[PDB]
Amino acid sequence: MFFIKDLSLNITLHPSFFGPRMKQYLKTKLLEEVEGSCTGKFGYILCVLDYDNIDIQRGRILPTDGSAEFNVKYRAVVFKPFKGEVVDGTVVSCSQHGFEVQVGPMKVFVTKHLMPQDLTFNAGSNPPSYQSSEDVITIKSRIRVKIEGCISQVSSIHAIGSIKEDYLGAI
Amino acid sequence: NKDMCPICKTDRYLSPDVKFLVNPECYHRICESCVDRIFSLGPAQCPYKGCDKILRKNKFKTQIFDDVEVEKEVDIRKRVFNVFNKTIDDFNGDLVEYNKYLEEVEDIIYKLDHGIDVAKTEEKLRTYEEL
Amino acid sequence: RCSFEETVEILFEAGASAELDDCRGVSENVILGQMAPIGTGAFDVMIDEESLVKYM
Amino acid sequence: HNQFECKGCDNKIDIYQIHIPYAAKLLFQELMAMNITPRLYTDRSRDF
Amino acid sequence: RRRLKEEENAATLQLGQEFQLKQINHQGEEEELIALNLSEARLVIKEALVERRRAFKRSETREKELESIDVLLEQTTGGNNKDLKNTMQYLTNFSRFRDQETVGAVIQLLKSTGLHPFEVAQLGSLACDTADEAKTLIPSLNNKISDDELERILKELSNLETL
Amino acid sequence: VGQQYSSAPLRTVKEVQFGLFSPEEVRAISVAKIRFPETMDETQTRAKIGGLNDPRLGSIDRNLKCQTCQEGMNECPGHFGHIDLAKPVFHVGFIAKIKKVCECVCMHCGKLLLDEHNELMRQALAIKDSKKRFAAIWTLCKTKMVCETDVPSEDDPTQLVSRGGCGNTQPTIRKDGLKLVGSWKKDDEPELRVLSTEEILNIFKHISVKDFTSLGFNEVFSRPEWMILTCLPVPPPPVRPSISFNESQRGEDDLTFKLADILKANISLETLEHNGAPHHAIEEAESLLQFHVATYMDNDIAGQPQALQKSGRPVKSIRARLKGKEGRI
Amino acid sequence: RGPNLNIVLTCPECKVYPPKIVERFSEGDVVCALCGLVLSDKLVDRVGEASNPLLDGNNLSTRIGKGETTDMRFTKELNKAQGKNVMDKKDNEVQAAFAKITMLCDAAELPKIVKDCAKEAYKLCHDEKTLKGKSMESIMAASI
Amino acid sequence: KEKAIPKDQRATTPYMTKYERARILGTRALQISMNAPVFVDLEGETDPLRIAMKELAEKKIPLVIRRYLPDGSFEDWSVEELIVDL
Amino acid sequence: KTELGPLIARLRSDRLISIHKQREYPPNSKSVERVYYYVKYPHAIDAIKWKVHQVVQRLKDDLDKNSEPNGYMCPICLTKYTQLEAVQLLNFDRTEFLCSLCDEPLVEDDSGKKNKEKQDKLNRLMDQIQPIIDSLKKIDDSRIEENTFEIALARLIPPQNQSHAAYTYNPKKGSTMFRPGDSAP
Ligand SMILES: [Zn+2]
Ligand SMILES: [Zn+2]
Ligand SMILES: [Zn+2]
Ligand SMILES: [Zn+2]
Ligand SMILES: [Zn+2]
Ligand SMILES: [Zn+2]
Repeated sequence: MFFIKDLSLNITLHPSFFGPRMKQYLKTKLLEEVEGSCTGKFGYILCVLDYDNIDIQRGRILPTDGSAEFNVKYRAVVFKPFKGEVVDGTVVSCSQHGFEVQVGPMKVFVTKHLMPQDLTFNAGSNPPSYQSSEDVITIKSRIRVKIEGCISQVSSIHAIGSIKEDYLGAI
Repeated sequence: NKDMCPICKTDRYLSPDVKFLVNPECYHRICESCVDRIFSLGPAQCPYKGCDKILRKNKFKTQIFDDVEVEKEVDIRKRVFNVFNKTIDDFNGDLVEYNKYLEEVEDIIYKLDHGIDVAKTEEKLRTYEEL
Repeated sequence: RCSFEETVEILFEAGASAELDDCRGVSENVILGQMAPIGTGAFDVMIDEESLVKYM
Repeated sequence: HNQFECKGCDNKIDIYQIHIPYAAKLLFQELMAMNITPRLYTDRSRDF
Repeated sequence: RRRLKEEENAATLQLGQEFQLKQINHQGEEEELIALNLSEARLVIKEALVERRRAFKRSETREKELESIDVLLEQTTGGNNKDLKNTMQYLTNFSRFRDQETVGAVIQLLKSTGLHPFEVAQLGSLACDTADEAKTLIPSLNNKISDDELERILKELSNLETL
Repeated sequence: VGQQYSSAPLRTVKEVQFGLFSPEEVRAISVAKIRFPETMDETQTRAKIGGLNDPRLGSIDRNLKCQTCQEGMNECPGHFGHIDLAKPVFHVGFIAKIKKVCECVCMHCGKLLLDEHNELMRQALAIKDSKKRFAAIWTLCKTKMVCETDVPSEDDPTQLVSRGGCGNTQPTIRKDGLKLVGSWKKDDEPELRVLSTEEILNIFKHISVKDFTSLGFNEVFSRPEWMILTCLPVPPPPVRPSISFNESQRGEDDLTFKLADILKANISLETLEHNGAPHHAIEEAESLLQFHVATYMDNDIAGQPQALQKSGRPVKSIRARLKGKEGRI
Repeated sequence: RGPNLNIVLTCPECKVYPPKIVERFSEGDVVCALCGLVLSDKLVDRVGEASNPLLDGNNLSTRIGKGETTDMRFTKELNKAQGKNVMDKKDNEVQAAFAKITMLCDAAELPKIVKDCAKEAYKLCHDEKTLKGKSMESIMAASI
Repeated sequence: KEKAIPKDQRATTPYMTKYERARILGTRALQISMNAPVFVDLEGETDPLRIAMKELAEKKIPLVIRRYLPDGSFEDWSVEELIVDL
Repeated sequence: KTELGPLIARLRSDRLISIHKQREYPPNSKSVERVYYYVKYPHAIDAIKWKVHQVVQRLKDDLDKNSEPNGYMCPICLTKYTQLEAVQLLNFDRTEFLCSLCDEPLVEDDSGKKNKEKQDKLNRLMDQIQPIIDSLKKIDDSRIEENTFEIALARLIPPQNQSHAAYTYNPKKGSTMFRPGDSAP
């Protein structure tokens, strides 16, 4: 799911950027260090809203580093996974252990034990795919996956989903 | 089968906090603890010797009457009454035809409950629901 | 207090009574290897955005 | 792998790093063996 | 100051500590959690991208639209935009409401239920045909809205579906 | 080279909170359970799994990684173990504190001997600082030798107001060696018996939250029950490095010598109490375990023997390493 | 049959394996001999006692003795209690033999080396099925 | 921010202290050694410390000194407005 | 003694048998501190009740645990990894799960086929322990008075014609001492 949150970050500027347009550098550093990043507490930070109205506080010179630490308050769009949520995605990779479903900037891996008994791995087909009488699952296919578990690391998030429940799987 | 789960044999004595539940699909009793561990992942065959009908966790409910057989009649009555519902004014106060209609509606329920003609009765019920 | 005398005895009493140390003194900071709030450490030096833009 | 974890606290997103002399780290561990808990914290609980 | 020492679950509407119903913004004014559906998020993100492009400059079928977003994304975004590229591609290939008017109607439609921001967003993000599908796909809906209202809502939602 | 780049935020320490490990916490912090008093396997090639020098507790060799964090000697800070003692053992540095707390509260129900109904106590409970407040309570409570199930009402001394009590006469507690001995005054010579550590642990756990807060303890960071040691944390190898003179002879730190002794005494007690082991024999083993633990944390105990190595010199304890002009501080 | 847990110092820039490594103990650095890149810094070079894991194996024991201030009651009891250790009894027999063999060698004015050889021989040949019906004197005398 | 005393009620000394001067020169000198832009025309100087001293004399150091009070409150004094008389 | 020790010791740890120590003073010989063994029904009934519940609970937890996904194991370091944890360690090729310490392909864990076995074990336990549960129900209906060395002595049947142990209780007069667990309602 996509959320709008008010987040804060402690950005560090090298002394080489102490110039009249240092604020522009500060705004830049936010873009290439926040946008596209993954945080276990807020999820994938995708885009920053009101980029022209980012609140910048007074910077503090580090004792020995010589850089300045600025507390930046900004509004951004964050995609956070939660267990028990249902999302849609497209299969990108297939393997014996299971296939990975791409949902936004996150990849959900579905294990065989979480799949219906009917589906069976078929490595003879190129590309390898899971073949069932009702439907066939392969890369680029549309699958409705229910997130079964999520592990949030300081800089990475991985989740496991299932398609065994009713109204799941191929759409 | 007195005060304990038939599957896990959790009696009220050793677990006063446990609670019982039933599923309308097969009317098979199962405690809350068994339901979570067996059906949390998804639909599966009923954990009974001789039951192979798939069921969903969300369909579980709690018994109202102490008799299993009576529960079957009411459950079928609820679905039947949602379509077979006509008042006295529906026939302009003519009780002669209303009584016959009431008997026919009750007759359908009786046949369904005892499975006299499941195939034919179900088709007629399905056909009438559209109209 | 432990830095002067009876190091272990003082620390044991701190553990039992759950003493809170604010590390405002020189001795606390020396142990933790951080600037003490003395002399050149009794203040923080910040950036002057208003002055910095005008100096160009 | 850029992964942190504190067994017992079951957290992976609330980790901080501090720079202390190795003697300080040894002292705290020695106190830990003596059943004393030196708890290093960043945010102050109470005002001056 | 005691410090020392509920698992997150979408079904129970327990999103954790940082995603509580009551949120605090940068200005200190209390606000409700802002959750966006797939279509609303796409417009919100795309709205910011065009605004950023305008600032730098001063100082349709699915296929053609996808290319426009891809070229727009690269021009208005910096490096390491791999995650953004996947998001925009995913959003365009899974969006059901294209223009503001459709989304505006959607927002004006679902807010009548008074449901939680999480569950209401899910209803507008997942294509479900029957009330039972909505109940199982989003377990939070159980014992929250009668099937009569849910059935009508689903029918109306599918009515205003472009293409 | 220095430390490798990390992603966690860099922040300075602004506060230090002291306390005691709970038996639950020490088990959670630990990464491996120590059960064997040896340091090397029968082949003397690799460290034994589950021994004192367990690879999971860390590594002190430049050429060996830590099995837990998979980091070198200069990056692994060490990981703690834990030993489940057969019986609870007093903390050598808290026996004086334990004795004061025992006299303050009843030894049968864990309630303060003196309640708020006493004018003198009201003054004592009004003291802000814990240290002086604790001293005030001890001076008053130590002199009461009865639980006073019924206490006079504060409004007047005519009627008695019921108070939570049991009517059991409290004993006069004196410290003998590393054990607490309590004597009960009869209604000829007074009755005497040894207060078991298990009894002390049981009583301290009954003290109410409000009861021991009046004694200066913290409900969340330090409780009287946590003074009695049930699970002993094991410091990692860095705290007790293995030195070498010619690098062909392996030497062990003084702490490892005591840790091996503690485990050997611990295992011996478990086997004894498991089968047979009449009461006097077990008590001898219990005293041995208490002595080993106390000397491990402090080898300078008045009136008690000192642990001497085969070389005959006194064993260096953790207390000794911290105190003095050459200590850590 | 176990985890590797092995560290090898190789120069990323030179990529030569095995590498030429010089340990600058005076400067406390490990530096590649070809390019000079430092691979490890802060190199390391009474609190413990040495033991021989050839005559005693793995046996950590500490005696109990009088201190600067002690009562005979506590000292006597602990030694009495320490004696009744079931686990330590097995290794006491080996230590007892080491005591007797020393006395015999000491009374023979033999060099320390001879004593070391005899002590190790007894331990290696002790606790064997073949040496089960032979007097301990024969074992010790033969070992010497 | 109740701990930021308004500029109109600052009660601290308007003279730079010896400790303040030492850190300002050291802090600014450290930055210059990291190729920080110099805001003063140099007539020939290589030692960063000397360059920092020149900036302080001409009041061209873009730094603000945050003086901390014993109660946690603080006052912000610009380097330019601080009188360097010692 | 070496055979009575383990039996008494184990029957004492589980609290199925209580111990009582007292000073007995024979008139025509040196005295001795005697040890008497008895049963405290309220305590013994509680010990069995908790243990019966604990044994069933462990099987119930194991039955629930087995229903959870199997997981993975590493042959070399013998480290267990859950399904959620394994997903963050697979190789870039997205073909096999790679260990962190060993960097070697993982091997699926066992217990997949035990799902029926654990349920079967639980069924046997309840059926076998059925007599205990029925007895407890009847025990709950009635109220049992706590037993004491003196109270239990009322039903004594002397073992031997001339027993050196004097089966009598002689509490000391004016004894303010209270021992742990030596007092009963
Ligand atoms: Zn059950
Ligand atoms: Zn069934
Ligand atoms: Zn480590
Ligand atoms: Zn009492
Ligand atoms: Zn090189
Ligand atoms: Zn491995």
